[PDB]
Amino acid sequence: MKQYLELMQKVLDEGTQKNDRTGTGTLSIFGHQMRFNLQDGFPLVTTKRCHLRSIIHELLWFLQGDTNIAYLHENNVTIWDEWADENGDLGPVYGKQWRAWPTPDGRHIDQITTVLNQLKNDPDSRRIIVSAWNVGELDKMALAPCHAFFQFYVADGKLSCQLYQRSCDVFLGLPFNIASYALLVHMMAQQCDLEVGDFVWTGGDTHLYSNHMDQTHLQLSREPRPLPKLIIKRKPESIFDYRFEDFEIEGYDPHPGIKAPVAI
Amino acid sequence: MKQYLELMQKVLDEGTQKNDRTGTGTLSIFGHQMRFNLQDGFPLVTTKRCHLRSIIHELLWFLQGDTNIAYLHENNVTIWDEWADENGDLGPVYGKQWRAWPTPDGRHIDQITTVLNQLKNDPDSRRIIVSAWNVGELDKMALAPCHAFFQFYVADGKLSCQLYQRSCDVFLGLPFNIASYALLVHMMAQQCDLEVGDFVWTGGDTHLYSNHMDQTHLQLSREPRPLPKLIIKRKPESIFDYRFEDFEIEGYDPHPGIKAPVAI
Ligand SMILES: CC(C)[C@H](NC(=O)c1ccc(CCc2c[nH]c3nc(N)[nH]c(=O)c23)cc1)C(=O)O
Ligand SMILES: CC(C)[C@H](NC(=O)c1ccc(CCc2c[nH]c3nc(N)[nH]c(=O)c23)cc1)C(=O)O
Ligand SMILES: *c1cc(=O)[nH]c(=O)n1[C@H]1C[C@H](O)[C@@H](COP(=O)(O)O)O1
Ligand SMILES: O=c1ccn([C@H]2C[C@H](O)[C@@H](COP(=O)(O)O)O2)c(=O)[nH]1
Repeated sequence: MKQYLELMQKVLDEGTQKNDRTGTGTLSIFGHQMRFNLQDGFPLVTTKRCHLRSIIHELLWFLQGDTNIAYLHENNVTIWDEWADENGDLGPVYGKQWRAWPTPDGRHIDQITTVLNQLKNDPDSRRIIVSAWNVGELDKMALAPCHAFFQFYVADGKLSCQLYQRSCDVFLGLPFNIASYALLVHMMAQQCDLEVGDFVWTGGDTHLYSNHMDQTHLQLSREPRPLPKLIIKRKPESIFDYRFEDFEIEGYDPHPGIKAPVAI
Repeated sequence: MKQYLELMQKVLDEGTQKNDRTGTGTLSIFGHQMRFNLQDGFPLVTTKRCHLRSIIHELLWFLQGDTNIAYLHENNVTIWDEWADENGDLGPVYGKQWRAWPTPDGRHIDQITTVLNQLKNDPDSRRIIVSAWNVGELDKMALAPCHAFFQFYVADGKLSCQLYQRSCDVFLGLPFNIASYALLVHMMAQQCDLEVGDFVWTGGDTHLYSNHMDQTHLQLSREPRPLPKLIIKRKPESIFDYRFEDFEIEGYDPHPGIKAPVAI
């Protein structure tokens, strides 16, 4: 997409070299904002075929409050394998914090239920937020949340959402993360009878790994194509009732996919 | 300052009338980002006179982990009077979360020292984060955190910081908020023998209250002046050791102040 490629180039022109926790190395910039009007189309990268089946199951996995890759495997999604333990657990990551944030006194907060109820009863609220950054449980996570904090907003009947991503692998993770939240917004909007607004992406340490330069240059040579459109074929009775079969992407004509090693 | 004024005119150019919690009504935009190169000078608003004294005391107060206004009163700062209960308490707000975020297994995390140790021992970490958004204690707070989440970043010997402010009163709070974090960045940098980099402000619900319109355009008709300089006269043994007197702002020649009612 225009802004994606735009950021991709910015990291190359401006990035500083950094030794990261993975002894790989990166080119990064700190602080960046991107804006996607969902009305213009679903923001699934077209300059490289992205596979939505993985994106959808992960999100659904999040919403169920699941942190074990078992489910992902049942649907043959392999993206979190390199992080799970011998039992397939990742710890209290995303899912756990979204659906059952543990209070100091032993009980749990269902942030999603809270958000749905806010959008329906108090959309003008400026506190419609979900946070995966649970300071007291970080040490228990296999990896600290990257898309860590997000807020919803309603205006003129449209639902917008801004995500704060503290760490971003521009080549591998970003195309994935963007489509994920765009999807969620579409689901929230349907469940709250609202139109989709903007998806604002804000990043902290935004980087490009050294061993991704070739595929990054290859990707920068391609012309972005018109964005697909998302169709939700069934309207579930709750935001926790969606299933893979309910989503159809239309008009998605991407450039060939690009293979690249992940930093572990 | 240029960035600040440009933000104001932006809310005015594309803000949407919104009703709000206080019943005052706002002109609101969602999603924004601006940068301040601290080396250019201290980002204290010059188009109106600001109370440096109050800003400093509030920050010192936060760093002490305090949440009762008595301290602010000892030093003639009344900016938190409206939300304090009969005993002067605001609940586990900013200070308490910064210095003692309670975990579900009985521990407390001092996020400030944590961050200090990270900048000294692992500055290239992408997890140097302080969060005030403790979803489990939100309901015990007088007011939910506005400047809710911030990240630090080190590049080429310079310390930068990005703040995510989920709700922003552009006329009244923003000037204070920007100066307050730029101050924090200087302190941290002094304690880590680093140079100051950029302060990146990112906003969620960024608004102008309906009853701030006149004063807003009045300010908008003024020319920014040169930015003041921040001078720290002492390097305390710890970041929790600073005193009001250690700070001296030089060259601050602002326009006349402008009074405006705070929505409670
Ligand atoms: C062929 C595909 C499997 C391949 N995609 C990926 O490798 C991948 C892996 C994990 C994630 C989830 C987010 C994530 C978790 N941990 C991570 N670690 C890194 N370095 N980057 C990430 O994005 C993530 C998204 C994408 C592709 O070619 O598109
Ligand atoms: C002369 C000054 C006293 C005046 N400033 C303020 O009144 C003010 C009050 C509280 C805060 C802290 C954040 C805050 C707490 N509660 C809030 N409530 C609202 N509506 N907005 C805010 O910014 C805050 C910052 C600024 C000025 O002219 O600058
Ligand atoms: C909160 C505190 C601060 O440091 N700066 C501010 O700008 N804000 C403002 C935002 C909003 O106008 C009010 C908080 O109310 P709400 O929780 O957003 O309903 O204080
Ligand atoms: O869904 C994800 C998960 C991780 N990251 C990337 C950010 C970093 O490249 C790496 C995480 O490493 P740390 O930031 O924790 O060091 O994974 C993403 O962009 N998206």
